[PDB]
Amino acid sequence: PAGTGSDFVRFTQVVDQKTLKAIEEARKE
Amino acid sequence: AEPGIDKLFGMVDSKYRLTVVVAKRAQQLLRHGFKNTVLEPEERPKMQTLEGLFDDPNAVTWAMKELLTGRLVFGENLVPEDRLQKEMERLYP
Amino acid sequence: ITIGIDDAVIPEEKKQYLEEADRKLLQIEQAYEMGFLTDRERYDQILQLWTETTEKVTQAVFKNFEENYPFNPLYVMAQSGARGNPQQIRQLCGLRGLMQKPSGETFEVPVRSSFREGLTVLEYFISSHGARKGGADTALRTADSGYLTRKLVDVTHE
Amino acid sequence: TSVYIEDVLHEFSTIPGVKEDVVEIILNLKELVVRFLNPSLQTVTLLLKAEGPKEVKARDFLPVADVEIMNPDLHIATLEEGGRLNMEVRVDRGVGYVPAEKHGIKDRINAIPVDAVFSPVRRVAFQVEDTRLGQRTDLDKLTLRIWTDGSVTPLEALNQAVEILREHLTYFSNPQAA
Amino acid sequence: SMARPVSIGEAVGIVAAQSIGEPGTQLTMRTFHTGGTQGLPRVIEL
Amino acid sequence: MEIKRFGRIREVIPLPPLTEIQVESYRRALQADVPPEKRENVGIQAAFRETFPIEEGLVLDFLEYRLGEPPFPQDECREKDLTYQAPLYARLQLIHKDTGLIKEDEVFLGHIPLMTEDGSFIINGADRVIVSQIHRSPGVYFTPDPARPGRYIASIIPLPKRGPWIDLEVEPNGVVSMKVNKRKFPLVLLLRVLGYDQETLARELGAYGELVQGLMDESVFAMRPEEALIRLFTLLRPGDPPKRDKAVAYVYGLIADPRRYDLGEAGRYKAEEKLGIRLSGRTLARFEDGEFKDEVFLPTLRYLFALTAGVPGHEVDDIDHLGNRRIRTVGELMTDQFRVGLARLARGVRERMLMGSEDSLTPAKLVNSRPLEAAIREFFSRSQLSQFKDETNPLSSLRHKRRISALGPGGLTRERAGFDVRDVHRTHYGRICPVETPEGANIGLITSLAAYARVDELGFIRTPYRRVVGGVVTDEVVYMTATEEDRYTIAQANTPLEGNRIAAERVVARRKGEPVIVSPEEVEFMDVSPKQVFSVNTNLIPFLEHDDANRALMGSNMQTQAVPLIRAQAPVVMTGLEERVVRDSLAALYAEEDGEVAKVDGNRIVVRYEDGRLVEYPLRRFYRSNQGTALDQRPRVVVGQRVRKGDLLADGPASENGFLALGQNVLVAIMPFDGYNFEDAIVISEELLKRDFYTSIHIERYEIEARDTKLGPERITRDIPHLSEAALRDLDEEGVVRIGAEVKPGDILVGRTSFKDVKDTSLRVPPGEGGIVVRTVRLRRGDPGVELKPGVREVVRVYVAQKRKLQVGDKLANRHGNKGVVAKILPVEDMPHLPDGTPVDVILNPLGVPSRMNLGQILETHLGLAGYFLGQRYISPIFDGAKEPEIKELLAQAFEVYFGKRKGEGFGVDKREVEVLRRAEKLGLVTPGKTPEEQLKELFLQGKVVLYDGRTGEPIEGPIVVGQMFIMKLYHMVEDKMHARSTGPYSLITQQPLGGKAQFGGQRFGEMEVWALEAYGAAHTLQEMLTLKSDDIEGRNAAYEAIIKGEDVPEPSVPESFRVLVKELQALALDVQTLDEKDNPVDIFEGLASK
Amino acid sequence: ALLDNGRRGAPVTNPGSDRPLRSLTDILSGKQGRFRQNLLGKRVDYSGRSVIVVGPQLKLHQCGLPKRMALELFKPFLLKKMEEKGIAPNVKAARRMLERQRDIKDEVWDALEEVIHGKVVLLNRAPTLHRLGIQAFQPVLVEGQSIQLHPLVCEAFNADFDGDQMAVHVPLSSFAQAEARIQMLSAHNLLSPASGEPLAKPSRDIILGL
DNA sequence: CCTGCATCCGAGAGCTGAGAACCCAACCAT
DNA sequence: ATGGTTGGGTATAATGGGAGTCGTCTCGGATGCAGG
Ligand SMILES: Nc1nc2c(ncn2[C@@H]2O[C@H](COP(=O)(O)OP(=O)(O)OP(=O)(O)OP(=O)(O)OC[C@H]3O[C@@H](n4cnc5c(N)ncnc54)[C@H](O)[C@@H]3O)[C@@H](O)[C@H]2O)c(=O)[nH]1
Ligand SMILES: Nc1ccn([C@@H]2O[C@H](COP(=O)(O)CP(=O)(O)OP(=O)(O)O)[C@@H](O)[C@H]2O)c(=O)n1
Ligand SMILES: [Mg+2]
Ligand SMILES: [Mg+2]
Ligand SMILES: [Mg+2]
Repeated sequence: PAGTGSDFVRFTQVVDQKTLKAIEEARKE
Repeated sequence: AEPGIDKLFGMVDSKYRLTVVVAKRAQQLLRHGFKNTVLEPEERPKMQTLEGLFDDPNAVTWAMKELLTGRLVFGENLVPEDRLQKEMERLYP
Repeated sequence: ITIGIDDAVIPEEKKQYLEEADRKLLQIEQAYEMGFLTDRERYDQILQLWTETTEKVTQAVFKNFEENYPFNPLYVMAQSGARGNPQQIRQLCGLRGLMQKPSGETFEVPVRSSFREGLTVLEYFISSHGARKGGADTALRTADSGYLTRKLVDVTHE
Repeated sequence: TSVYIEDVLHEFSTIPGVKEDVVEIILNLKELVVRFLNPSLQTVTLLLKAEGPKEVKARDFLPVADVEIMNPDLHIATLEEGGRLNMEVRVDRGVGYVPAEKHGIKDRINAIPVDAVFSPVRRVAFQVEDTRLGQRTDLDKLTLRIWTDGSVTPLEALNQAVEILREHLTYFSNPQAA
Repeated sequence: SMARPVSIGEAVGIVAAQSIGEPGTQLTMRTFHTGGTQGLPRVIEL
Repeated sequence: MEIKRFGRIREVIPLPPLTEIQVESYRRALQADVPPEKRENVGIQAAFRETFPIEEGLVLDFLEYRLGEPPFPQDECREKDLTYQAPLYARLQLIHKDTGLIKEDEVFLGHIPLMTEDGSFIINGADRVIVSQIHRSPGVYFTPDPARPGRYIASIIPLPKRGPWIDLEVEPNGVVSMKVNKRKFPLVLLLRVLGYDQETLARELGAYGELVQGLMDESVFAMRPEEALIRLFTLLRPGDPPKRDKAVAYVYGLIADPRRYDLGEAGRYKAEEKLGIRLSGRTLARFEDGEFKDEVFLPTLRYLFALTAGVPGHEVDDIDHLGNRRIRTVGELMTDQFRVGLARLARGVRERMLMGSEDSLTPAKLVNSRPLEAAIREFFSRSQLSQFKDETNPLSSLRHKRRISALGPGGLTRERAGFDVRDVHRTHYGRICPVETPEGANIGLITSLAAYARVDELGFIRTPYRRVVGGVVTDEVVYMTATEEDRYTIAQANTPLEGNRIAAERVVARRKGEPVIVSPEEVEFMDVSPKQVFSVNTNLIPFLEHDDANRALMGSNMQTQAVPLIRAQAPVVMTGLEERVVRDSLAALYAEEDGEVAKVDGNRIVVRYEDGRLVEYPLRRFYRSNQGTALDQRPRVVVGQRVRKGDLLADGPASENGFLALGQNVLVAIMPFDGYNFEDAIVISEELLKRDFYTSIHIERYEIEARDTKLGPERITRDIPHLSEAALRDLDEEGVVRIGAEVKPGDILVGRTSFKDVKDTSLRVPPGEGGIVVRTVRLRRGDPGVELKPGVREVVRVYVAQKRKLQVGDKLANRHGNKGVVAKILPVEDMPHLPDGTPVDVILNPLGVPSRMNLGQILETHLGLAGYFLGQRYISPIFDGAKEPEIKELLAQAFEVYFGKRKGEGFGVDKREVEVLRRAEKLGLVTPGKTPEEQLKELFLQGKVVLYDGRTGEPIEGPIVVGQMFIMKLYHMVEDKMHARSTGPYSLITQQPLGGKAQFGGQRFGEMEVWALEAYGAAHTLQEMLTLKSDDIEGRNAAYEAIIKGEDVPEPSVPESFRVLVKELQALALDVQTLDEKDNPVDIFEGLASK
Repeated sequence: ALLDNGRRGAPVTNPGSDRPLRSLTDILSGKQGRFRQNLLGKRVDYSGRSVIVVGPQLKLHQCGLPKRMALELFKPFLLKKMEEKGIAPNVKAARRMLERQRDIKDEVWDALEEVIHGKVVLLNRAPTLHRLGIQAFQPVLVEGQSIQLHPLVCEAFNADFDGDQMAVHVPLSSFAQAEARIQMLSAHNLLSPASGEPLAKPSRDIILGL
């Protein structure tokens, strides 16, 4: 539980702009 | 030193968060065969061999360069992981 | 940059500094041979005289280096921080000084020769005590320090 | 560049009737100076056959056309009564220093490759002295001193060096854009 | 090591232990020169 | 080259034989060649005389022993893996007490290993050395009480494992109490057993005051000595019935039995000299007429009381004084083990005597010899003092034979030894070298005998001194112990003399180790030579007086690790001891008598002596030493040459014309070079490699065995399935590689097939190894002298040789403690060169000098420059040799040669030389107002020359120290250390990678590496190290498959070591259970352990 | 004796020896026990060691790695690369080719150069007194058998060149490589964690020349 | 009855590399 | 049906063992002893 294994940082997500919008387009439905 | 390391260190509140983001982006790039990149062909990392210039096979370099471009969004609870994975398969077979 | 035997410049004042010391010693012996001094005080005065003489020799060596040979290799190395400290330079040029017996007490006669002049057999054997003691110090204290580091890791790892 | 000795399988052995072992014999042979009279010639194989008791030198090599030994007095081996020496020595042209593990030249199965030091120049010095010419002062006078082993004369080596330097200076004549 | 505020998640206990222990291993009472309650024992006592 | 030698001290006596500490000791212990009637009572004869006679009636009495001839020679023992030994026979007599029937028999008791001529042993085919052990001498000692000032403690100490230490102390109540076997009890009862009355104690101890009054006790005294004996027994053995005879036997065995208690001869001498008495035997008390009589107890009580009362003439004892510490050599240790074996033999003999028909009992039948072989073999194979002999070079073996160890059985422990026993004592002067000791945890515990020192018959080291009478130094030499040395005033060896009279009013001297200044009349003895203060290795360092002791230690140790070279040279500057070193190592060959050389060969020399007797010396050629170095002897004579007695015939390894040759003389420049000599790194020229300088030969031995298995025997053969002839090329028709074949990693050496219908179990070249096959040995069952292990049909050995050149990563060192790895090999045109075109060979960084304080290398470099231009070599003895003015004169001659060479040919001073001279004029190195030639000579006399840079041709802006240096190649070579592993064998239990390069193991990631990874916050890297790379079996399998298929490595699992921990905790009846977030059990065993 | 040998009285020993038998507690505890020898530290795969020499021409983020060392350390990636190319038809053939020294060719070295592009390795010198005893470097393939070390990291490693040896480790996954390149790279660690003062700084010859 | 004060026992003590009775008869296994 | 393996028997009288270990030093807790 330290560094990259810390709960403060290890759940971070990363995604581009293309995928992010269409995931909302699915939620917008 | 890695190029633009100060910029990357300043883009996050914790350096370990930067490491996590870079590693996850590299995994995403490796899974889809570099088809999901946000780099345009002229910014693609290149490697020099006897045969000629080719794409850089190292995914961590790709992820770091993409983070420099600033077209990637990172944070907490952005998208449920299952939906992200399904969409990643659908967009990139 | 190079090192030759002549680069360990021996100041002239050192000789004077020794001869003057050989004066004071006589006085001390007289002050003990007639009765105005005990044994402990005589030992302490001899030791203090020799340590002050060693300090004077060190000062003379470095003053000579600064005034006459500012580009001397040993002086340049010591001043720039590349290698060496004043004590080692003095041992090379001026004199080694007092040595300690294995029990921990100082000898009465010092090593008045530098490493350039060459030591005698007796002086070499006298210094062997301190050399061996330093080696043993390293060997048997590094373990205690490593133990302390492990204890600190097991108390602060969380 | 290569040596073959009869009834000898490797370099770490001895020959009966011979004072020196193979390692020392090869060390002696590395000092042999051979002059090729024909520029087109690339390799030669010298044959030596001797029987004790004698002092085998470089002059005992069998004569070969267009090949000269510049140091015939070089001592090779000492043989006692009953000792025999049968050698085939392969000598090549080349440049620089090539270790045996690099070229690995063997003619027969039992041949021993030898480290090759091809350079015929032993020593080079040059001296710059003060000179002048009328009103000009602080001018240079250059003196090159060359010691070779006799296979190539100092003048020939100097000419080849000048040719090499000129050829390398030629290379600055084809600009390319980056 | 970075001249900036510490990042959340840094294992500062291990860093502190190493920082205290490293100088004691070598430079405390390295080669001593025989020339003309203290040191490590005092630190361990404390 | 002409040899010039310095020094004015003339040595009266030569060095003693340097290996006599081993050879003489073992000869005295064995006494093999002495006729039995004149054998002394030492050695194994003493063991026989002490164990015998055996009484229990029947009596067995010892008469004599003899040693037969060895069954096999030394070379056969080395080749066939046998022990070089001699059979031991004992002549015994069985005697009936009443009948007088005599049965005489010669009994075979077994084999005793034989020491070779050089002083080593051949045990199971391996060369071994027994290291001498230093320990506290037996006797009576008096020490201050640490708890209570003014009180003293008396100690009686016997030989190790030959009795208990006995303590005497005056308690605060005044009652004297003696501790034995951890039992305080009053000594008065023992005094009563010894037969002492009130009056006797009062008369003998009346002077000393109240201590005797406090000792007195009437209750003990009123009793008879028998009652005191029983009371003592029941106090010492609570619970045991107090039988009179049982108590008598116990007390007799405790202090009075010569077969159990034994103060040595040294202990007897110490007791006699300390207590001022004469001892009848070697035990504390005598048993005669059914009564005990005292020998030591009253004198030690008297000394203790007189010490406590402050009577003059009684002092405390220094525990580390060399008069109180003694040396057990190989002979004494072997004799002790022999005595233990003889005790077992006698015990078995008594057991068999008390059994069986007395009429059918013969001497041969009673003796079972097996425990004797057990003891001797265990000593010579398993004792820590028995060590694998170090034979990197002859000096290595010579150093190993003169080692003194405080460790071993009955010695100190490495981890708990304090400063007191590791310190240089003042009595070490002339007996133990103060310099040569190993750095690390063994500092001060392993030391070396001084050059002139000799261990006496009692085990005390003695050193020689010249007798001086009336201020006149004589040639009489007296060898003295530390105790005898303490009584005199001893002058230094460098005391100036005119003829042999002390020509100095003030003389530096030692009195009990204290330096003093005395008048010549007060001088009693003089040192023989400075050489006697240091060991053999330290005596080979020229200008030692200009070196710091630590770097002198480093150089003395590193001289042992030097590797023999094919073109080895003796040093340009020597101390004058190399010839004796090479002679005493038995490495070279010398003429026995005057004669003429008849035959010279690479492996044989026939010499015709004046007596018409022809002697043939075979030459040892290309023999693998214990450390892999090749030792060969090369002839140095021709047919018809006249040889006098002692003349050299053949050079041994690391020898040049009878001088020790551990390295090469190279031209060095002391200057920085582009950072390639950064922090002790070394830069060398390719020209060294061109002339085969620093080239060594090394031999490796590979073993394979064909044995018997239950599923079918293994067979060495050429017929192996499933390989092409490209892998089968070099193996001969018997399946063994042919001599002369070059082998590379992966090549087959010996082919072997094992039943599975057969599979390949051949012997191949390990990675990073190879060379030329030079030897092959095949041993089968049944050949004479071969003793194979059961089940093993045959063994094949292959010896493969390599010729190693100097490469980047190899370690070089000089004799003054400067060491470094080669970091760059430059081409000849890039090296700095002299104005005449001569390039240097080595560039050394000056930054290693100022802090290490080893100025001897600089003076050696100056003298080497002088010798290089004058073409001569120098002998410079330590502390008495070349000084600066002599070196300046030699350099003046060298400069006249060096500049006349350039002047005769018509050359002046170079322009670059003029610019360097102007810069040096700024630096203050040359005096302004002189011609360029004068200033060049000025620089030369300081050991500096103008040097040109090979890259540019411009000079270095300052003059540079240039000269000849002797540098050796060390056995630490990068070829033997480079190792890497991807995957390989795993351990049986922990399922973790194996360790070591030989096992193709992996590096250990220990606790501190884990701490570093944690401090970096690299959680995932650490988890990979813990699981995917070490002991997560499914994890590592999946990781390898994923990498081979191009995917990313999967998530790790629980390591197998944790499962092992859980299983071992269950074995201790502890329920360790892993729980989930709801405290429900989680099965980490996948269900394989659930019923 | 089974649970805790050598606690009360004489420990149980095997006949013919004086060595005490190793009980369960002896297995569990001590410097040689399970906890300290197999759980808090392990031997690992993909590791090597060699002598170090000065690398004055290297950059701060680079280390000189021997060619054969790199061949053994990156063997699985190399097998994948050669199978992808036409060097070998399949992985087994590539392994058979790489198991014999004389069976190695020229193109495999180019494949190896392709494999390690951008990757880093971990260099470690014992004793690891602080965290800067392990550092990440980009490997430059060199000839010979010695690791080449940058002059400016020697003070952090407390390393010199009189016989020192170092260990090399290869982080495998993307996470491990990212951690090594971002957090443990030598060029990213210039100040001391203990004092905040520069630790990678000119020393010895560099100071002398300046 | 409390307290302090020697006394005894147990648990530590850096990292990496390498190195000795014999015989006779019944009885399961394969 | 054979070896290999296992159980039983011996009769003058015998009646409590034997190696060993003495050169660490501190530190902390448990404890028995002395005083009041
Ligand atoms: N962490 C660490 N680093 C060390 C150590 N000691 C040296 N270094 C480094 O190594 C450089 C060269 O040091 P050295 O110039 O001293 O050379 P060396 O390799 O140590 O060899 P030796 O001179 O000891 O020769 P040997 O024949 O006696 O070696 C055989 C005998 O040595 C001892 N021994 C040999 N090898 C090792 C080793 N790896 N570890 C521990 N003991 C070793 C041992 O007792 C063995 O039984 C130094 O600068 C340091 O960076 C150490 O203790 N720990
Ligand atoms: N047991 C050991 C012995 C050594 N080492 C390591 O080796 C280095 C050099 O010790 P060293 O004695 O080889 C030389 P150094 O003190 O630097 O030399 P100088 O004063 O003569 O110039 C130490 O600083 C430790 O990092 C270790 O970890 N464990
Ligand atoms: Mg060492
Ligand atoms: Mg070092
Ligand atoms: Mg250093």
